[PDB]
Amino acid sequence: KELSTIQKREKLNTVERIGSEGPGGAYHEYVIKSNSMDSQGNYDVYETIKFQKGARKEEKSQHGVIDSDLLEIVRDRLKSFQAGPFSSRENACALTHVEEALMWMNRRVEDRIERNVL
Amino acid sequence: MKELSTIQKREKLNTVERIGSEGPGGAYHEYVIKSNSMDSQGNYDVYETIKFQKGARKEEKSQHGVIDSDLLEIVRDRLKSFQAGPFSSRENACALTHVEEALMWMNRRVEDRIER
Repeated sequence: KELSTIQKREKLNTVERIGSEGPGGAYHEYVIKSNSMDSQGNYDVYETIKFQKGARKEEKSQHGVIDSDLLEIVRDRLKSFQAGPFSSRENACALTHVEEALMWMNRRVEDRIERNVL
Repeated sequence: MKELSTIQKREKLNTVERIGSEGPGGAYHEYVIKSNSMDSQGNYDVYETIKFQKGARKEEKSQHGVIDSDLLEIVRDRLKSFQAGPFSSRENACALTHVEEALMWMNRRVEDRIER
C-alpha cells in the first residue's frame, strides 16, 4: 500500500494509501509519515489527507480536499521559492509543469459547468 | 491576502490559505484547505492543515512535516488510478505526465545535493 516514488534515495517521509478503491477506482485517503522516530518511538511526522468522495452538496458524501488543492499549495511554494534568493532552473521547470497540470485538470471542470447551464 | 489565487475560478469546493509567515526562501510552511461551505452552526465541512518541513529533519528545533514531492506523489497516484478506471481521459493523461515531470525536476535538485 506504500507508494513507489520518483525520489529513491534519502527520503524524509513515506506515503501510503488508506482504505479501498472508491469512485473511479481511486483511493480517497492517504497518510504521509516520517521514516524518522523520536525518543519515545512515535513518528516525527504523521499526517492524514482525506479526499472529497462525492458531491459536496450531498450530506452523505465524504467531504475533503481535491487534487488541485494539493497542486495549488505546491504551486504557491514554488512561486515563493522562485521569487526569493533560492531560485533555480530546476524549480522553474517544476513550477511550469505543475501549472500546466493544474490547467489540464480545470478543462473538464469548466466544460462540465458549460454543459450544466444549458 | 493569505487566500490563494488558483487556476480554477468557478465553483471552487475549497479555499486554500497561507498560515504564519514567510521563512526560508521567502516561502510559507503551513497551509489550510478549508471548505466554502458550513453547517448551520458555522462549522467548516473541511478544515485541513498541512505543515511543511522547516529546517533539517535531524535538528530537534526544526518544524517537522511534509515536503512538496510528497503532495505531488499523492496526486500522481490518484491520476494513475483514475487513468486505469472508467474516468480515464486525455486531459488526465496530460496532467499526469506534467505531474511526473515536475516530480523528476524536483528529484534532480535532490540527487545533485547528494553528489555535492
